[PDB]
Amino acid sequence: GTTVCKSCGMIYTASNPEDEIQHLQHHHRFLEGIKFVGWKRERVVAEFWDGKIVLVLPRDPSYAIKKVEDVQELVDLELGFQQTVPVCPDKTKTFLFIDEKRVVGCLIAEPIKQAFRVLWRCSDVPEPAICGISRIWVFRLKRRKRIARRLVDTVRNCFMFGCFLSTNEIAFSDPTPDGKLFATKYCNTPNFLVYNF
Ligand SMILES: CC(C)(COP(=O)(O)OP(=O)(O)OC[C@H]1O[C@@H](n2cnc3c(N)ncnc32)[C@H](O)[C@@H]1OP(=O)(O)O)[C@@H](O)C(=O)NCCC(=O)NCCS
Ligand SMILES: [Zn+2]
Repeated sequence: GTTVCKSCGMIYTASNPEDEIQHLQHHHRFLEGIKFVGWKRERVVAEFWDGKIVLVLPRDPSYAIKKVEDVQELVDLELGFQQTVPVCPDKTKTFLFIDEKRVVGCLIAEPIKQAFRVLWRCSDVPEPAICGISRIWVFRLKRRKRIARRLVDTVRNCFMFGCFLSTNEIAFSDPTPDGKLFATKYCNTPNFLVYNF
């Protein structure tokens, strides 16, 4: 693909009439999915020079829940498979990284009671853990800009508000190769915690 759309990330050949119409339609579906405009209430939990993180809590309004689900449909398409869903959808906390009225990062966190050290295989010895990182995604063109690091930072101070969770209290659900490279660095160990492995 000779052309990269800076706004939806699609890679395609602008010279091709098939491609330009298909990009037009992909571009529309994508920007609708990540657009972040007109929430009556935003629970802003962290502010940065290049964006902010908004927290969506259980029993928040329909429009917030729907926005999370729209983003998750795009992540499902990008991954190409159904990642293990949260056990109880009404206990999850969702963190959205917003930049220029767009969702460019999403972290879904769920309560867990145990996790397992990874060696890929993992140990059969359960370790007590508090917070399961059930989903983590950053828009492709915004990667390697610390968005995922800041989302996990924010989970560590918001998931159990009033305490700062250690990297021994968070675990990563069923990590992808990208997730494994991220978690190894974030946790400063190749033997971080996982669940749904
Ligand atoms: C995994 C993911 C969320 C990381 O998001 P990100 O915002 O780019 O990550 P960060 O910028 O916070 O990365 C922090 C460190 O993690 C490491 N890291 C992150 N992503 C990496 C990658 N694709 N390859 C190697 N190292 C990587 C780097 O050490 C990075 O530090 P550096 O940029 O200073 O070198 C992102 O790659 C993604 O969304 N991938 C597609 C969806 C996916 O697979 N999610 C994981 C499911 S477990
Ligand atoms: Zn586009």
